[PDB]
Amino acid sequence: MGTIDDAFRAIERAIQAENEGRYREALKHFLDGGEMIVTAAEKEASQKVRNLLLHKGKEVLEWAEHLAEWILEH
Repeated sequence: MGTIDDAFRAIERAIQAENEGRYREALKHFLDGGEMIVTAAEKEASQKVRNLLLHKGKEVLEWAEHLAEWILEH
């Protein structure tokens, strides 16, 4: 498809894996999307959502890695 939403939908396969492999490098792909939400905030300024786009971006980025690593923690 080619959309940010895909990254969040694919995250399920990362945790569902429950193993140690390419899943580690797969996360890198998600981190790339994080810049998509930032660019929108940077290009802007006088936007109420711009504040949420960044806050939510820096969060989901650290969160996605938390659950993604869970596989190893298992």
